[PDB]
Amino acid sequence: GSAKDVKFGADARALMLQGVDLLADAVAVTMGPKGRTVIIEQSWGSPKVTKDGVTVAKSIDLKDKYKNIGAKLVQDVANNTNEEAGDGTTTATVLARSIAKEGFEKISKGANPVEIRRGVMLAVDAVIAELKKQSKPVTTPEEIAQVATISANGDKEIGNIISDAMKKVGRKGVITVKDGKTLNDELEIIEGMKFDRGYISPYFINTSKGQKCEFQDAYVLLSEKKISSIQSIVPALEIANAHRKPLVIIAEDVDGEALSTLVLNRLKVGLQVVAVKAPGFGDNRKNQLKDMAIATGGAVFGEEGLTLNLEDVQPHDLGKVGEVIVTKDDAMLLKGKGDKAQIEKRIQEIIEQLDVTTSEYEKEKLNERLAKLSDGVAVLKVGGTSDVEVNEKKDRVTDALNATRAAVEEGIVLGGGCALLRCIPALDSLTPANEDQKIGIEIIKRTLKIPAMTIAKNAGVEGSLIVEKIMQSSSEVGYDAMAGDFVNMVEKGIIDPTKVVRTALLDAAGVASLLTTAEVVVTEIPKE
Amino acid sequence: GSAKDVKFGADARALMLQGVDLLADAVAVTMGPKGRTVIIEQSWGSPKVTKDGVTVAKSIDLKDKYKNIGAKLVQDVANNTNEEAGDGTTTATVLARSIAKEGFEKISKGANPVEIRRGVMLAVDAVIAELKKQSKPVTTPEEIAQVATISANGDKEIGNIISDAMKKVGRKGVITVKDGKTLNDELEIIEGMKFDRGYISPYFINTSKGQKCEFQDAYVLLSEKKISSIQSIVPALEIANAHRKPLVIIAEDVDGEALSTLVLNRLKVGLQVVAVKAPGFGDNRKNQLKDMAIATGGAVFGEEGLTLNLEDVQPHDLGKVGEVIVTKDDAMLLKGKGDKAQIEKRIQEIIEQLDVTTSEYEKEKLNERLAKLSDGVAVLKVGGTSDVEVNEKKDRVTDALNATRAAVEEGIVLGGGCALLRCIPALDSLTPANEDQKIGIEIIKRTLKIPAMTIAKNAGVEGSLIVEKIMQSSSEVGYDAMAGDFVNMVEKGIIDPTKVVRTALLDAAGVASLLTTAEVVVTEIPKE
Amino acid sequence: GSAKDVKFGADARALMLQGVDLLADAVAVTMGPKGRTVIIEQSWGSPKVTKDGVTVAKSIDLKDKYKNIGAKLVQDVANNTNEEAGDGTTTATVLARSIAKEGFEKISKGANPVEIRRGVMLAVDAVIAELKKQSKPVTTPEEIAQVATISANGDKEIGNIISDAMKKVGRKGVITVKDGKTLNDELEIIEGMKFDRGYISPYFINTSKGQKCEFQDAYVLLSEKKISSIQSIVPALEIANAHRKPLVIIAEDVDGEALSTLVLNRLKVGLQVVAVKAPGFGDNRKNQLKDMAIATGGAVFGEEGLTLNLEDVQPHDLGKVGEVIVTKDDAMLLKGKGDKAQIEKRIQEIIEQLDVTTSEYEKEKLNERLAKLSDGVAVLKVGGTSDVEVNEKKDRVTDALNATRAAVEEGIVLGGGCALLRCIPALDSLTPANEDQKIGIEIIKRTLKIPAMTIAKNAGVEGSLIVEKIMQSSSEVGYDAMAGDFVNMVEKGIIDPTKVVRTALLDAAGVASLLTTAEVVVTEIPKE
Ligand SMILES: Nc1ncnc2c1ncn2[C@@H]1O[C@H](COP(=O)(O)OP(=O)(O)O)[C@@H](O)[C@H]1O
Ligand SMILES: Nc1ncnc2c1ncn2[C@@H]1O[C@H](COP(=O)(O)OP(=O)(O)O)[C@@H](O)[C@H]1O
Ligand SMILES: Nc1ncnc2c1ncn2[C@@H]1O[C@H](COP(=O)(O)OP(=O)(O)O)[C@@H](O)[C@H]1O
Ligand code: BEF
Ligand code: BEF
Ligand code: BEF
Ligand SMILES: [K+]
Ligand SMILES: [K+]
Ligand SMILES: [K+]
Ligand SMILES: [Mg+2]
Ligand SMILES: [Mg+2]
Ligand SMILES: [Mg+2]
Repeated sequence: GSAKDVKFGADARALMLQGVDLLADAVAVTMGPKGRTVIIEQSWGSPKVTKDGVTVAKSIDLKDKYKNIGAKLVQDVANNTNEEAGDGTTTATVLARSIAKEGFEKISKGANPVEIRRGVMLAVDAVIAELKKQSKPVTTPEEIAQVATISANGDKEIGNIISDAMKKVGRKGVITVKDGKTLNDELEIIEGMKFDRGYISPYFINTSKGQKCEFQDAYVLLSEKKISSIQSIVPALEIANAHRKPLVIIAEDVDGEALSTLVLNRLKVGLQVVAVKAPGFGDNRKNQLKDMAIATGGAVFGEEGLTLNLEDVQPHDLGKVGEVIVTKDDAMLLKGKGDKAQIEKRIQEIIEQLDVTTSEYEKEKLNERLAKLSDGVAVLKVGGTSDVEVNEKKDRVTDALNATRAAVEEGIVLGGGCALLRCIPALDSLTPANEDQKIGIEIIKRTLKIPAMTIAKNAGVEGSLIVEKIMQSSSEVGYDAMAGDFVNMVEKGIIDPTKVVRTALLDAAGVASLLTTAEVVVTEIPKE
Repeated sequence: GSAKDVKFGADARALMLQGVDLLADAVAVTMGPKGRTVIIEQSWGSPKVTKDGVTVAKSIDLKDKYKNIGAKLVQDVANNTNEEAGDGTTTATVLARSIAKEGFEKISKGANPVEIRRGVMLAVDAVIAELKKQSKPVTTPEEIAQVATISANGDKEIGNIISDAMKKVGRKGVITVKDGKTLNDELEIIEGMKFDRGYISPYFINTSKGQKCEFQDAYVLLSEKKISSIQSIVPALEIANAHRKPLVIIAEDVDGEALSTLVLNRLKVGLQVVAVKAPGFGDNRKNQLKDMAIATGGAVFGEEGLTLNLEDVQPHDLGKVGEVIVTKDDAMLLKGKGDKAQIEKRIQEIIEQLDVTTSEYEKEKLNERLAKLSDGVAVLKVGGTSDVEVNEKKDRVTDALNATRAAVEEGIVLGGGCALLRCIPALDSLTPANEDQKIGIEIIKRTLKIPAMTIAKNAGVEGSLIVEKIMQSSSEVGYDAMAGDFVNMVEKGIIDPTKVVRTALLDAAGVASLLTTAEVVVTEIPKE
Repeated sequence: GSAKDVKFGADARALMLQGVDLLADAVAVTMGPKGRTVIIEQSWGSPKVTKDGVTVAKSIDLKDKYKNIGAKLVQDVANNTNEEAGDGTTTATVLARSIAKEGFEKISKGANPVEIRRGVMLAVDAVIAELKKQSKPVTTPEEIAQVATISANGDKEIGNIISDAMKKVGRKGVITVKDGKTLNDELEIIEGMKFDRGYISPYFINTSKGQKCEFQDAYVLLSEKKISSIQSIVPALEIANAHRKPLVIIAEDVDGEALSTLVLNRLKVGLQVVAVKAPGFGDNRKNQLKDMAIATGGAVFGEEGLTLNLEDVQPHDLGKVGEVIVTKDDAMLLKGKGDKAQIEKRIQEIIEQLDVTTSEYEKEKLNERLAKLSDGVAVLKVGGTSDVEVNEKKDRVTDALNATRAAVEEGIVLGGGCALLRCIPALDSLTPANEDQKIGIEIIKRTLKIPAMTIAKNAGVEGSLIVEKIMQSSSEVGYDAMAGDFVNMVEKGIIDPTKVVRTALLDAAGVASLLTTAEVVVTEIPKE
């Protein structure tokens, strides 16, 4: 339907190389402890000052169609590396550019690009095997702090904050990051169960400070359906008054009749009672209701399974909470007097439901519920002066969290790009099946030095000399670019998650090797 | 999706410097007592003649994308300074331009911009600590008048007006500014409770002048619900007639039946009675109703809590007001015979609700209600001939109010920019961790002289010589630019709110240091 | 969002001065008795030939943004002068141009424009005080005729017409101006009460000429509600027939049943009765109904206050009118037999409601009702041949009316611009606080000669020489430009309202002084 432009041979390869080098030159200035930032113009408001590889990559589009194709492929590399590992986007970008450039000149009339790509994949598999062999697990929280600091552009405070959060909530807890209105970063831990549903009427407040409702050793009644009937809520009030204990009513909604009854009773006779809307809007609402039922110890009234009617409420059907506070925006429950066996079984059920399928939203909810049941969640308020600074620090903190999670899951290797450098001798033991596989192995061997050279170059020193000295040094000595000297990497804490390195290398090679097999390019003619 | 233009290194930095210099040159002519005004064309009507830094900054947009980026960053600086402190926008703008300019040449191949930024923040923290140490609190109203006069471009009348308003309403009262139709500024004080709800029917007027309804020692009946039934209003009239006292009915609305009853009775038997709509349209209506119930002393009929029906009204359920007037637009209640303990408890509840959360609208309503309860509010009618003069004087008056509030909250320091100048020796005691931190400290030290130099330059004298003489002077002697001589600031009343200075410096540094770390710029190609 | 063009220093000032000079040169040719007219093209129909300063000013817009800014400021001057005083728009325009031009060259590197503006305002205040001191009140109608003649471009007929109208309706009566279909101006006076509501059915006509309904000593029944029921109108007819007197039914509408009854009775038995719709469409309808009830003497049936039902009508509930005529378009009531005390009290109430607030419409209605009650209303039919001539004469007549009202309210001073000239010695007694205030005082002193110079220049003589001779003349001798010779102003009747002069000077100085403080001008780039 649309007329096309077709380009053959070396011209199209040169145009793709131009586009790829432009994108990777823009990205590569954000690599290493001495890397600089990139300012991307935002059409609506203030420009974004960022040091993230994938953010810079995704914001670059070129007018020329062939350079646009190269840019799109590099963007695919960066996006895959970001979505799989969460870090090492610039490393993947520079590796992709290096592989593409090295493979482009190796293409000749007699060369076989497909076999070159096969050899490249074979060499990458060997390098990944060596990386897995030479990695070591993470044991002490000091290594966690070191990994977080390295991934956060050498910020000690962020590393300490993340290490403290992981110590307090567990190495596989739920940690979230959001902007803070203050100057310095803050960490808060939410324990027990707390949901963003406040009290309905401003008449249950019985506190001097905070204008909240605080109860200790309180009854809890959970209703899956709404509360409107007089006889649907009176017997619970009778039980609470007879036992002389405060009562909480958590439901979808308390209707006007029951609201009037509760408010009138609390104002006249001083009956300690409060009402809270049920968190969640779908099946998650029912799951959370069952979760607080198990945690406090009781039953859900109005469930489709048993249909426990509210009229036949019993004193043993009400949960016991050690301390509950509810304010205008959210309510929390602490010290639920529930049996530990049922809580453990519910936790096992949640972890089992975490391992049946994925929907990009159900895993998050399951993790949230599990954290609320076991150890609570952690929230990081990222401080700053203006919006751009806060956004940049937030991106750095998210990168640090992703890298720390990867290091926990898989382990650590030498930082600074030396982990790939130590894998070069592993490539000397490979036997290519033919000349093209030899070419691919040589391409990967040459590419393995790219991250260290780029890191050294951003520091202002000659990358090749630093790489050569690293190779001629011991099996552990590496180069500290921030200090600018040859030091002990593991002692100085310059370490990287092995998952990030292997993922970046794998994705970059997988895309670049396929890219280097092109001979003919068809593009849409730029009519507009 | 949109093709981009990518610029590397010094060219993009030069373009940002051009944009920042243009915006800050436009803004900086509005600095000091001898600064001049800027005319901004308005698309709809008359142009705006303004001397406000943020107003000039936000109205400047540039065609070139990189100059636009620099302008947007400086606009962010000015906007943050305006929203946080309310004054010192031009100071923040000139500081931001100076920091960006000084940091741009310091960027080199071997320089580390991130460490330079870290050193800049360290130096700014030290300067802020010194500023906090050397500030002093505000004690006498004379200092309030001096601060208001300085912030209002040396206008004695505005300073005296603001000082009188704060004396008669309290240093933390509710003072608002609105345009006046006369030539000179006026100050009006509203005491007691007064809301913009006039009488419904023009038949309760019983005054010779003003065509209002005037009562003394009057009963007050407050109904949250509408008044329509005959039986819902008759017993209150019976109580009023038996006690032979005037009666006010404040409610959402008095319906036609009850209006007919009240009006016809008042016309026939001369029953002193008036009807007023309840102020507020949401929960604020209920809060205000409860507030006047506590102030006058009584109860709200029809509340959802107790549901005090109007049929069972008692003589002790009606509030007593010493003197109440109501006219076509608003009604005023004075001398409510309410118990002081309940009023104090309500005030405590208001101030507690002021300190739970923020919504940018609830704080204003809470402050309004608290002022109506305790001391009333003040309104400043800014006079003038045309609209442009009134707008300019209104901007100056708002700046004076913001500066006076900041001075009350935090304290005062030497004016004329010497407060930052005296902090230069504090920077000599800082030890940089490396060379880049030393560069950042030097940048901040050089930037600290910018406000005084700009103020002197706008006066027509050489800024550098004046700054040098100030540094070589005593620890207190400063330069009066309006008089143009070296004098005593604290004696002459040239003082500045320390909050304004510290906020402007902090925001300007925080944005400019981040800006000076750019190496690559991606902008949208100007297709249209 | 929109790219801006920013101009600094002398260039922007020069462009704004160019725009101001263009607009004021266009306006200033319409000044003095020998001034000429300006033709403004109307997009829809015939062009407007006008001699009004504000009409010429408001119709001028310039393509260049800076010249447009200057034109907008001069338009603000002219509009404020027109809306406040009603005359002296050209004087204000020329004063504004002179002040802006004089202040623009006084701006230098060392000058302080704000202090110059302060000195200008001080000098203007002194001049206004002198003008108020030297003015004299208006006592005789001859001065009224002189003022109207001077303000109407020296037209004796218009002055005599306005003087006669003010003699016959009072110096503060209601006089309106509307176009006439004849050649010469006419003055019509409406006495008593007359409203534009004619008889409904063409069956009550009982006159030989005019096809109206003429009655003497007639009963009047006023109903706020509609008349539809048979029993709602029969008893009034019984009373009228028993007393054998004509009857008028003034109501919102006489519906089909009652209208048919009235028509049938009047046609068969010759019952003298007529029906008229109530004037007004809102609360004004009720106010007018009450006013006719008070003037005639009676009550309004169906009012929401007392609800006087029409069934219980009494002979003392019907007003008595000496003569009532009603035609196809309007009805007139004369010689209402109402008690003078109630009429006086209603008049006092109307003047009191005139002094509570303003809504730009309610004052007009109150004045109309007061005039209808007390003395009547005057209407001026402005005659002419074509539409343009009628519009020009209408503009001149409105200017004369505004000037005469101002002279009545405040007083008169010497005309021809000598009133400002005599105020120059008052400026010699002012002591400036500094050099800039001295410059402002000199600017005002130089500007004070502009109106007389412009008036002389339009006459074809040298303005400077005429002004100089005026200054060296006596304290009363002035220059008649129309006669072109030096005479006695008060004897020759060349006088001006002091309010017009002071308002024009104040507004022009206030806007121009603010304009002369600009250093930077920011405009929107002309994209389209
Ligand atoms: N002080 C240091 N000395 C040497 N290498 C470092 C130092 N700090 C960080 N690095 C290395 O630099 C890399 C950080 O690059 P980064 O900007 O995170 O790019 P990416 O996000 O693509 O990993 C890490 O792989 C780390 O090994
Ligand atoms: N008479 C004076 N002599 C010396 N300095 C002054 C004088 N009046 C004001 N200043 C200084 O000038 C500054 C006023 O600048 P301003 O136009 O308010 O800019 P901003 O609104 O950004 O503070 C204040 O910081 C004050 O210290
Ligand atoms: N015969 C005359 N001799 C001298 N001055 C006159 C004469 N007639 C009018 N003037 C002066 O000319 C002015 C009239 O100008 P006009 O066209 O009304 O401009 P504006 O509408 O701005 O007042 C008046 O101020 C009056 O004093
Ligand atoms: F470039 Be990654 F996001 F650290
Ligand atoms: F520049 Be600020 F608003 F005084
Ligand atoms: F110019 Be004015 F309307 F006489
Ligand atoms: K990066
Ligand atoms: K300013
Ligand atoms: K004119
Ligand atoms: Mg990283
Ligand atoms: Mg200020
Ligand atoms: Mg005139």
